[PDB]
Amino acid sequence: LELDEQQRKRLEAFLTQKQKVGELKDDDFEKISELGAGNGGVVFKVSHKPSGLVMARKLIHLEIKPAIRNQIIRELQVLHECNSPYIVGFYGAFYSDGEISICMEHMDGGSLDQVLKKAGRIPEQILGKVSIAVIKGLTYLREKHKIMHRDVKPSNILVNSRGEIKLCDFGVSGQLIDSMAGTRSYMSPERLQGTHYSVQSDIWSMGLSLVEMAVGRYPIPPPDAKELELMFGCPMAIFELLDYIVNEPPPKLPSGVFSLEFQDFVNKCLIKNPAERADKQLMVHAFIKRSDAEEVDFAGWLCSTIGLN
Ligand SMILES: O=c1[nH]ccc2cc(O[C@H]3CCNC3)c(Cl)cc12
Repeated sequence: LELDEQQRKRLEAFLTQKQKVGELKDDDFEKISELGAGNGGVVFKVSHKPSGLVMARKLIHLEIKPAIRNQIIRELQVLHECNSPYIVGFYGAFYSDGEISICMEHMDGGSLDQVLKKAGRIPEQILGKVSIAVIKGLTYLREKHKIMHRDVKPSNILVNSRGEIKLCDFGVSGQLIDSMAGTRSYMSPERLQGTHYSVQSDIWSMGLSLVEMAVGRYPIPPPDAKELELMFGCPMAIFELLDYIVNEPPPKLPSGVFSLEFQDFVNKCLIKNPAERADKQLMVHAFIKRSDAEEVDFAGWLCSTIGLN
């Protein structure tokens, strides 16, 4: 988890800005626009009027007694300790007139589910950079805070015009989840069977997210030989889909379109047995080592694709 000079400096400049804000209050915010929704909430792009800082404000509507909300706010304080170039910045949390507010760093490229809608499909070299950021974010959360994400999916991966890729919406408050109490289509087979689940279930979710972004479609059930012929040249109810994840072979990338290293990488993420599934091993996988040495202009690709500007 060692940082380069540029990463260390950006992290230092975020904390210095954060120290100037102080106590977050409802009336100190002006709504600019809506960014997205949401695991039981809506996210707005806001102006924090006293400090002049543009933030992303997540609003969760919850009607509960003062007892429960005071514990939720104290449980969200753990987010002030998460400082990584792969984890979205956190400003603070508060409660006001029936709703919890989570204030965080604004990512101007939005989430990868929105980038995927625009782009159609994301190239392999760009997915290499996304894979590194997700592995490094998951490593940080586990090593420094003994927590796992539990909800890896394209909508929980944020991107910006500086070429940064960061994870958001990892559950840290037990009381907040209980009071509420999202899709289960990215959950590993062992999680859907209520069995033994570790950080291995997040690796499955990553592999699944990568296949979806590479092909430009949620990958279950697999596309037919004619669907792939349309795409590259070369309905299912949620309960049926969850049964398919548990009982059928895992999805895979089509061949002769992606490199064998990218194919091998997603196959190792998507092995149904959590013990056979790769863990440290992903960081030294051929696809990851090749992608780390590649000089990919992610910010450039992103700005051109979504029209950022
Ligand atoms: O700029 C952001 N910073 C922090 C958080 C955040 C969350 C966002 O969308 C939620 C709603 C859908 N999935 C994640 C979106 Cl679209 C943007 C941000």
